[PDB]
Amino acid sequence: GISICVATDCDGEKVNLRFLFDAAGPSVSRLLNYSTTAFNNYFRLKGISRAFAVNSAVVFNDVHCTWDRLERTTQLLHNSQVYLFQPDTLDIPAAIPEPYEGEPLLS
Amino acid sequence: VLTSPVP
Ligand code: NA
Ligand code: NA
Repeated sequence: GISICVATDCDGEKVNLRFLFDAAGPSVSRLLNYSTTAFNNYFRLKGISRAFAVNSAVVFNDVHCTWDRLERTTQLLHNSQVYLFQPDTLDIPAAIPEPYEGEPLLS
Repeated sequence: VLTSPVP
């Protein structure tokens, strides 16, 4: 099983979700669709009326300690941390917390 | 551990 974490900004606080995939893994587009569904449901749970959407994605690179643009599925290694930027959002750097399980939010 | 990135 491959574990990918995906984080984003929610009204100034960082929210982190973990997704578990088969040993093969996700493709970037699939990971983005799952993330969009999960964070829209999260926003609804928290009482936020605006929709969640991704306009840019990055993935943390362990070897260089930098955030790389997320473009290819080969970038999605085990225990990867993804960050999703949103439109119409003031994104101030803050600590990314331990993840919740993302699967209950997939509906 | 990780701080979120800036665009
Ligand atoms: Na990585
Ligand atoms: Na943005």
